[PDB]
Amino acid sequence: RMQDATDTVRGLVVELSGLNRLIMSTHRDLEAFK
Amino acid sequence: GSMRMQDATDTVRGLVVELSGLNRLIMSTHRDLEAFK
Amino acid sequence: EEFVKVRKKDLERLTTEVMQIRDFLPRILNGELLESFQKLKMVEKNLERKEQELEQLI
Amino acid sequence: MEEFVKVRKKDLERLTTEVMQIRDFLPRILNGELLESFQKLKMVEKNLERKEQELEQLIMD
Repeated sequence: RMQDATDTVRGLVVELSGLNRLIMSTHRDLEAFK
Repeated sequence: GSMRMQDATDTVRGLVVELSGLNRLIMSTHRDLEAFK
Repeated sequence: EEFVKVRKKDLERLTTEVMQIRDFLPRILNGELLESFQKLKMVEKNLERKEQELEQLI
Repeated sequence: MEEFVKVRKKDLERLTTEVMQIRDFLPRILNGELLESFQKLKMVEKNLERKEQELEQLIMD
């Protein structure tokens, strides 16, 4: 039986989604300063 | 069975390359700031 | 909600790279970047102020 | 052969989307401008220190 790695991938999406929030908020902070 | 799954391995391989390069940028930038501060 | 297949080792590589971003990105992207930009504008204005102050005194 | 695992197609598409957004925006923060700002801050701090020490050593009142 082929293993189902869907839940692993869903966890990576949650992780990268949070990292993208941090990137966007940091970028907008530096954008607003200058 | 008669129906088979699409192989998305090459897509994943491209993502690995993308993220590997982003990690190179993170590590180099972090070390630059580390070396100065 | 169909499935695709991926070589197990390649998905393992992807997980490793994602976890490295998790590990180190917050050690750069934090409040210290904006703080550095703000402090620089503050000290620059204080320098120019004290430069003119010393000029009017000597 | 090397073993396969299976993943719901739509969840892999989401992962791709998130990876590409990092690609798009991370280099617009991580570049030489961060280090340059820290280097510039340390330089002006020393020049302000040396300008305050000149005012402190001056007898003017």
